[PDB]
Amino acid sequence: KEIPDVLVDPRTMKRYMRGRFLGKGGFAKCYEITDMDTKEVFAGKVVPKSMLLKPHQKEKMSTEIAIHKSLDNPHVVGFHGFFEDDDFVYVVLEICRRRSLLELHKRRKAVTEPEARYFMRQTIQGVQYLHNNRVIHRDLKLGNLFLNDDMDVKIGDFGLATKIHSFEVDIWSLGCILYTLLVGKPPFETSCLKETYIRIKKNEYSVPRHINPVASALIRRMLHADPTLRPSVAELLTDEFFTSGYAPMRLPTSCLTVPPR
Ligand SMILES: Cc1nn(-c2cc(Cl)cc(-c3ccccc3C(N)=O)c2)c2cc(N[C@@H](C)c3ccccc3)ncc12
Repeated sequence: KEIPDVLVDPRTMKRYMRGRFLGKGGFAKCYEITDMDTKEVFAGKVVPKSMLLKPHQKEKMSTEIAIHKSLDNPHVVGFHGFFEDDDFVYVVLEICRRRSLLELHKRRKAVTEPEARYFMRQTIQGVQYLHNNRVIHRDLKLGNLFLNDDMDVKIGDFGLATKIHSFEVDIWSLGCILYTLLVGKPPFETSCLKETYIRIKKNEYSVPRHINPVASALIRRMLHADPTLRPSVAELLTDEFFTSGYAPMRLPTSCLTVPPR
């Protein structure tokens, strides 16, 4: 079943030209779509109705949309309206051309300390907006932290997001991200999936002695066994880690392959 070259919706009555392929997410396929009247570029999520044959699966997508649609923040991926034809459900989203923070990680390994400050700050500022509007992401990872042409972090993928465990699970996820950025490897990384959960439950990680004592102190608190003893989003911004060392306000595109100079 072919995805149409031109994507039109009954509501806005706008035409979207399906351009270059971008990737796939389980059952969804992403394409770079262009508004045929305004020439504005968007990331279009295309999901076939055969993937949502069961009404239960149709719930999770409508819940994700309801949460994402209400969101408006310079650090959250912009929602720009969803629609459907009989074959596919289309979600028009903000385009992030420099991929996610995952592709940067795999290419870079351990990033420099000032970079981590920039990336965490912008991510945490986005997480703050979510938590203020009573939204828990619940699945924060490097792949969800998208990057545009200005290297700005934009949080996306709200497939497990909820609106009101609570807020402190997002703090935990951010602790893993800060670890991975600074160390170069995930804190609970193992080839076996079953092992990873035992690693998480027993809280089995060890920050290598090479990491900044101030940075390791923040990571430990973010990954603390007691969820109530984890720092709040507001407390994260003001931590020594951000205030002590150099923190750039802009990063070059070179950071995708090489350390800044
Ligand atoms: C919003 C939104 N969602 N996606 C999106 C949508 C689906 Cl269905 C799949 C994937 C995806 C494909 C392969 C690996 C990983 C992923 C993933 N991050 O889940 C990504 C976007 C993609 C882009 N830019 C392109 C250049 C890009 C391609 C690959 C990775 C990152 C960015 N910009 C905004 C969005």
